[PDB]
Amino acid sequence: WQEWEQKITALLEQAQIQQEKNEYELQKL
Amino acid sequence: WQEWEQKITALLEQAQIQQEKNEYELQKL
Amino acid sequence: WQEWEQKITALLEQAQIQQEKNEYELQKLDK
Amino acid sequence: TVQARQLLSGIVQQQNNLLRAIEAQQHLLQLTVWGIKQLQARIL
Amino acid sequence: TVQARQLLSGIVQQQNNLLRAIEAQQHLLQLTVWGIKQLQARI
Amino acid sequence: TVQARQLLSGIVQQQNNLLRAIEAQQHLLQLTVWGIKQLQAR
Repeated sequence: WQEWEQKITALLEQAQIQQEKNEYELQKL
Repeated sequence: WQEWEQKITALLEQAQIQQEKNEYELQKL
Repeated sequence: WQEWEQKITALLEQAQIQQEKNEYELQKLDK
Repeated sequence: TVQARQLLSGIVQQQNNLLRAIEAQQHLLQLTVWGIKQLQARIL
Repeated sequence: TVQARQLLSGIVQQQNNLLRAIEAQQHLLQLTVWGIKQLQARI
Repeated sequence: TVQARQLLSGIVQQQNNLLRAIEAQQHLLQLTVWGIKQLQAR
């Protein structure tokens, strides 16, 4: 139970980081 | 509760609009 | 309800297949 | 180019798979929501 | 490829749509965990 | 063709990130469904 809440937190942080990167790459293009 | 469901649905509405768009632009390519 | 479990597992499996497809096609475009 | 077009088609497809998975999860989440509220009435 | 750059922009935008939706789903999901947690502590 | 390549890679990566997040949420969601049906019996 505690396992999944903590895994989700890490997964959301990585998706937020990748979203920022993709949006930076989008504008440079 | 109900307004977090209101927030969620609204975000899925706009994702549905964007999906139809992206499918159109893909066919045009 | 079960059906919702049934629908979600099917959609996730299909997303899993498609994800592999896309990464394989991405590797192909790279190399 | 031919590879990129097939990839782009799979990307748009993936977006549709993820969207539908989130929508189904939202219906399940709503069922659990009412299951809690009923339990909250029954014991609180 | 003005067409291609618009499609890519719509894809990236949709991925932000989806990320925000599952972030909102998570906050509601956390409430249901706690609600259940409250009930099971009672029984 | 480096610009488009790394953007496409980032998009594919983000689709895996969202899929993994949704899969982890499904596990938690099913665990809540389990807690429900156990409480409904007691």
